[PDB]
Amino acid sequence: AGSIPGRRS
Amino acid sequence: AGSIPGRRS
Amino acid sequence: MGSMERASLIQKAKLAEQAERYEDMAAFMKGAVEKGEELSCEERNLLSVAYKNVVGGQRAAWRVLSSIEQKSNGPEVREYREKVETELQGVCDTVLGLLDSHLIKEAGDAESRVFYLKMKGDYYRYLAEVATGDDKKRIIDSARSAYQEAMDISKKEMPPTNPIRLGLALNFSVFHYEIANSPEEAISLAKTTFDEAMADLHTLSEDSYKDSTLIMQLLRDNLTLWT
Amino acid sequence: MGSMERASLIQKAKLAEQAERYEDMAAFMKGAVEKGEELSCEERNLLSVAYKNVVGGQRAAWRVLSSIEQKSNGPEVREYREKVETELQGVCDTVLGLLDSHLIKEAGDAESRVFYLKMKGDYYRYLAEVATGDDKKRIIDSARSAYQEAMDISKKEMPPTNPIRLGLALNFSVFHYEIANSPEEAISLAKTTFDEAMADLHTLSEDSYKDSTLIMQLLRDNLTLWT
Ligand SMILES: *Cc1ccc(S(=O)(=O)N2CCC[C@@H](OC)C2)cc1
Ligand SMILES: *Cc1ccc(S(=O)(=O)N2CCC[C@@H](OC)C2)cc1
Repeated sequence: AGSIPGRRS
Repeated sequence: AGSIPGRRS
Repeated sequence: MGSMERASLIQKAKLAEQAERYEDMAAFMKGAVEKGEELSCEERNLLSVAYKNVVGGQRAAWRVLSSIEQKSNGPEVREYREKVETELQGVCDTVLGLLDSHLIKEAGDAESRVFYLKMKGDYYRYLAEVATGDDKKRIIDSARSAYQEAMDISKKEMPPTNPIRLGLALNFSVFHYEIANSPEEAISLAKTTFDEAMADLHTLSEDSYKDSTLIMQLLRDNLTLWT
Repeated sequence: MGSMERASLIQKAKLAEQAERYEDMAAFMKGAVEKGEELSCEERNLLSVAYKNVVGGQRAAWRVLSSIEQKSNGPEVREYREKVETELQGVCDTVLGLLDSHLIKEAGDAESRVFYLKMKGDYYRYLAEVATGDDKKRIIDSARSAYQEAMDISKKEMPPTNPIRLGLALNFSVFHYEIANSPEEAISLAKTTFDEAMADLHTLSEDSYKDSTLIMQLLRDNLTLWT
């Protein structure tokens, strides 16, 4: 299950 | 130009 | 970072992102929060990107170590998993402390308050991933409470395609599936969120459509894995 | 890491590699070197892998920042490039200090002495990448001297297919091309090294053949880019 990757502005 | 990557044991 | 100007910390956080120096990026954005002013939308995203990358690397390392430890069941694997776990917990506590002192209480607009409450749910969720026993129970409830407050505001104040509303619902569905042992609640939330966004896409510009459909696809990807 | 057993530091360095925690891996291997015993072949490789990954990330960040700084030509980009540069220099100085106190002087077998002298050339080369002016000259000469001593031993004591001999020649050729402004010396060294290895492949087992041909391909890849 993926959460928001959220790692790139 | 590549040197030895050398980053994995 | 008390002696550096706020604007310089923001500037350096953007450079640190370009350089893939996420620990530096998080330290610059912590310094910027501690100046005491509220954060703009772009600044909130820099704070979140920095910490998500730092804690994401810690979580990936903790999972590798926990897997080795479980297979082995000397003290070294457990000791080193504990080291990484304590570091991860410290980063989560730092982020939660910024949110508590004083980002949430000063956030009045829905966009900012929902963003920070989603972060609060996420970092308690990361604490819950490594927690055991009764500590786990109270940490789980703290994640759930933060996500629920964010959901209640988002449903009253934002359209169903808003990217923060969508990403909140995605991450709360992951919380239900992976942490709370509630797969049916996870599937129901992801399906309802996806369907209500689909029905509002007609209102969007081309660029907003792209932003919303990208997150919808992540909801769909989870539903495919869970069903 | 003075209170941790040598064997535990080695064990934890291997776990840190699996977890992609290279800063931890380098700190464990520094602790292991500082126990004062000589390093086995496997331990030398753990030391080198750890530091090559740490300094490799620093170099990549320094290049991003130096590029932004050159394009811009406030103080922030230069200040942050300087920060990263100082950190990189400190890591290189730490590795060079381990080699000087006392890994090289205790290394009597060709395999260990060549390995450490190649490391010494590499870390002076990384210092040279960020150095300017006359500092650059003495740093360049220190890299050249270390690589040359390693080359002289390798040519007397190792076969032309030995992987350390090959990787030394590859990295010394990169030094000539990228640092010393000697592209013709770089091309000549890579060609001679490749040809003399080719002529010795017939002596190798299947597994040694694979090890040597992998490095030969890197020599070929550089020759293709340089010619
Ligand atoms: C938690 C979360 C939700 C959504 C995103 S995003 O869609 O990648 N994004 C960040 C920039 C601002 C907004 O863009 C319209 C939303 C990121 C994190
Ligand atoms: C500097 C350098 C040269 C060669 C290598 S390798 O071939 O990847 N390797 C490391 C394990 C021991 C040897 O394997 C036969 C050589 C690495 C670094």
